Amino acid sequence: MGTKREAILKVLENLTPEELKKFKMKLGTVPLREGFERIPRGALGQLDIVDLTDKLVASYYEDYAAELVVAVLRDMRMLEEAARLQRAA
Repeated sequence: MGTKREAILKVLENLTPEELKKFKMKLGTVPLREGFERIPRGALGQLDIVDLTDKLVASYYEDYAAELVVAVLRDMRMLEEAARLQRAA
């Protein structure tokens, strides 16, 4: 079913190889809440947009992930796109 996991991947898949790479790293830039931390090192250049999404969604949950994912795209000068993510509800 995964609607956010679907909306998420539908967008992460549009991230060009350069954005995909940055996406992984730029995830370890946005500050995280207390019990939350950065994305494990070996989890960056190992997980594909699928597992990278699962790891993101699984680690941050579909709800906060989307929030985390959104702000990242926004950082990559993708304000309008991330907006489409916010509609994934």
